[PDB]
Amino acid sequence: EIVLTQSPVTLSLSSGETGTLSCRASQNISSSWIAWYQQRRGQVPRLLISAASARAAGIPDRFTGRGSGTDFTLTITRLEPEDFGVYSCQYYGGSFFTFGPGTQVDVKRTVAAPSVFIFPPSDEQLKSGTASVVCLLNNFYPREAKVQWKVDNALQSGNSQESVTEQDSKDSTYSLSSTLTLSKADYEKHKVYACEVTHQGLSSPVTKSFNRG
Amino acid sequence: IGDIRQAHCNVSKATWNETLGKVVKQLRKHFGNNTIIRFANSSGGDLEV
Amino acid sequence: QVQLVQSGAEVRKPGSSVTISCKPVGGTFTNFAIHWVRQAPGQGLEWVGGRVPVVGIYKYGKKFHDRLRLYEDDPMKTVFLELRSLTSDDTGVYYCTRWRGYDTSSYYNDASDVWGPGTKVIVSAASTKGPSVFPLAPSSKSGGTAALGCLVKDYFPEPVTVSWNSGALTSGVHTFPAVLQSSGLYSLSSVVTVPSSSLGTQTYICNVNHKPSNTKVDKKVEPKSC
Ligand SMILES: *[C@@H]1O[C@H](CO)[C@@H](O[C@@H]2O[C@H](CO)[C@@H](O[C@@H]3O[C@H](CO[C@H]4O[C@H](CO)[C@@H](O)[C@H](O)[C@@H]4O)[C@@H](O)[C@H](O)[C@@H]3O)[C@H](O)[C@H]2NC(C)=O)[C@H](O)[C@H]1NC(C)=O
Ligand SMILES: *[C@@H]1O[C@H](CO)[C@@H](O[C@@H]2O[C@H](CO)[C@@H](O)[C@H](O)[C@H]2NC(C)=O)[C@H](O)[C@H]1NC(C)=O
Ligand SMILES: *[C@@H]1O[C@H](CO)[C@@H](O)[C@H](O)[C@H]1NC(C)=O
Repeated sequence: EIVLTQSPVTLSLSSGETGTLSCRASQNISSSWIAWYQQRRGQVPRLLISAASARAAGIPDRFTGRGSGTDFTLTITRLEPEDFGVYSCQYYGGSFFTFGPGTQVDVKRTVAAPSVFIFPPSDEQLKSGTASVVCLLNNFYPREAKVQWKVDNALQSGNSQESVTEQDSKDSTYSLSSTLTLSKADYEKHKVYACEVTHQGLSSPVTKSFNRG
Repeated sequence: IGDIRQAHCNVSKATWNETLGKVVKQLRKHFGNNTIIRFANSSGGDLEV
Repeated sequence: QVQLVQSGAEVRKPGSSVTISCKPVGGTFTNFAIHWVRQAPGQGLEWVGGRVPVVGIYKYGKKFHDRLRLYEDDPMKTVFLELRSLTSDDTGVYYCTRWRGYDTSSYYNDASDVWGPGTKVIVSAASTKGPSVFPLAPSSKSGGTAALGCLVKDYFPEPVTVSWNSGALTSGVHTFPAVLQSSGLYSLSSVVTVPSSSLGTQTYICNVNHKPSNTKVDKKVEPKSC
């Protein structure tokens, strides 16, 4: 198989700032089977650069493509607020096409710690047999926040889904909503529920806890 | 069934060039040495002609 | 300039089969290959299969053997994807992809600049069910500003709209995208932050409108403080 990897997961850039996204291939591939795509706000993907160097139709001068053999780079000298979103690299050489995992770009901003909150389940929902504890992280700029659920200081996994809003237009901040979903009986097997937030601008992993009662 | 396009006929340009350059020298034997001859497409009339 | 037009969204029961159409508009048919790229809700892009329409040079993904079938219909000039043995994993958005550029040969190894609008396939064994709004009340469990919200659970189509005080409260409202539970029903939660001085003063009610089931719920958020 031929699989692609993208390095700068989240690359922050302001106006006029220059960035460089990377796309490493597993094997050695020809320099005529790599394309770069732009995907802004879950819309239709737009072909930015074909053949890792051939700029497509109407694509502006700000997008330059390079690369050879194993690594392929996409350099953005300057950027408007128009070209923000997820960039993907595609290998279209062999009989099996494979995409990159995607790379989101952010409006570069000063660091901001998240305001953390925790919400116990309602008794009206406990009458239905389900339990939903909510952990909230509000208004933090540096992406990649780590949320860990602790049930009697025991880490959980599997039953903790999460959703994140897009980068806000005014203050360029993010917000995460982690939902820990358990059943009626599994809710009563413990009493101390919490969520710990590991974060860059947060100088210490903050834990927000509560008890069953 | 499928796409459509007009019927056609291909002739290799090098072979046709050589054939014309070989026929012109035999024609010069009848119509003069070191002279020019031309040939355009058909004049007009029947489709079979 | 070429184009691709797909079908509408569909909901299929788990274990059944689904059929999606893709018709090109204004371009060659049998030359370049038609690929299918799917996106599960919240994950990266995944290649389903590829197939030249009439020539038959095709190949599916390793994950889609004994379940995928790509065919076409030239009288209508439309390709078709068929997916059998549907699970909750196959739920997502499928894209019909194609490259554009006397050539009677066939290409299969080329990228995709022409993308279809997408087709939303939902695998869920349920019917049009109304929501069940539950409160998320504020309490001491901060520093001037608290938060409160509503939780929508167990519904379907999911075009639900949530307003606060009938469009009066707008700033500070964060309505999160809907998630598909393992049971096959949608659920989300919408919260808002207020100053703690107006907890017992200003009345706060949600307004959840689910259009297909014709449900309008106005639930009040009342603190208890444990
Ligand atoms: C009769 O003569 C016709 C003209 O000489 C023949 O038509 C030609 O058919 C061949 C295939 O049999 C085509 O060859 C291919 O061309 C494509 C397209 O080339 C374009 O795009 C690529 C991609 O960037 C580019 O690199 C090329 O330079 C072209 O700009 C290539 O992708 C293929 O690899 C392959 O070379 C000819 O293009 C096509 N000619 C024309 C003018 O369309 C016809 O096949 C002949 N018939 C018989 C029975 O002999
Ligand atoms: C007419 O068709 C014949 C056979 O399809 C062509 O001959 C081939 O020419 C190519 C290119 O020179 C060679 O690679 C093949 O090996 C040839 N095959 C045979 C069987 O001879 C011929 O070139 C065509 N002529 C024109 C003018 O298109
Ligand atoms: C010959 O070529 C001319 C253009 O040079 C064209 O107008 C005409 O239709 C062609 N055929 C005949 C039979 O003249």
